[PDB]
Amino acid sequence: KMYDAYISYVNNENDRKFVNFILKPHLENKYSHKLLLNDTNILPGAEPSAELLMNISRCQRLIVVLSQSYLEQEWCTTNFRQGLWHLIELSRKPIFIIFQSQQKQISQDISQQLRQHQPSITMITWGAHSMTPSSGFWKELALVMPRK
Repeated sequence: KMYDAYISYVNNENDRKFVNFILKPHLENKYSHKLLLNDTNILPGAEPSAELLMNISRCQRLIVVLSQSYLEQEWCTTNFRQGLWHLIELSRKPIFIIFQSQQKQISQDISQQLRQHQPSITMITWGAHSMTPSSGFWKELALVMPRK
């Protein structure tokens, strides 16, 4: 049992529907990946949860749907850098989906930590132009997932 990615998101109706109606079926039906996913907190107290540790140990990638709603979780607001260090240590290059429409809403701290850690992470931006099958979003995400 080896999955291609664990997808971490938050219990937001927009985020839930984007994951379940767009991201997950595209990965599963086109690129035919095996995915685990959950809207649990992966870093209670900015330390890996037991569930994260299990899932990392059985998944080849970590995808985080890093919306403004996601970034309202406790570890994001008080120690995003430590959380990011844990994800880098556990998943080598964690993948962060970020929404271009929210880039102004993202705190300066978060944005600076993301840029700071660019060599250790993969940041893929989802914009208005990204849904179309030919978009750069789907190209980069196929490129960073396990090849089939």
